[PDB]
Amino acid sequence: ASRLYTLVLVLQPQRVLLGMKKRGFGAGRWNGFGGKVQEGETIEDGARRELQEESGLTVDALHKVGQIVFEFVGEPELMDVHVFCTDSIQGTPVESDEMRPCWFQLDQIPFKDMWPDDSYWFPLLLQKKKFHGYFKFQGQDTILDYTLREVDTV
Ligand SMILES: Nc1nccc(-c2ccccc2)n1
Repeated sequence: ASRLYTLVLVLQPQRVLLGMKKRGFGAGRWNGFGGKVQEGETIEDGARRELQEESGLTVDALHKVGQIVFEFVGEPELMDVHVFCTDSIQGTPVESDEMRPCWFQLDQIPFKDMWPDDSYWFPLLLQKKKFHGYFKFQGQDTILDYTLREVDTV
């Protein structure tokens, strides 16, 4: 019992784009752009669609970088998050009622204001490593247990 989600990081040589979510699940945290995958849509097509919806940016080629499964204790459905990166975008990041994008220098990534799992796998993303992860949360702040391993094929 898992549900597909996407997460996209626009990662350029000296900066990364994050978005501050204004409402719903994850509100108040910086994160990549993503969401649920639709019926009849490929995971990558869903990732591209969500990037546009939430940031205003058009991506063509997305690179698979990771898969992270999230368990929230007391919730039956696991979240199967497919993580992608891109360095080539078109458009200017757009702030909306749902999302405030901002560029960050790589030495200023706002980990204290991100989901806590990001502190484990974001350093792999920055060094161009691919990974498979599993994080068991209690609520939205506490990691009870986790696994995270580098892989050659996502
Ligand atoms: N970084 C991070 N950590 C935990 C959960 C998520 C998430 C990703 C896609 C959709 C909803 C939540 N992202």
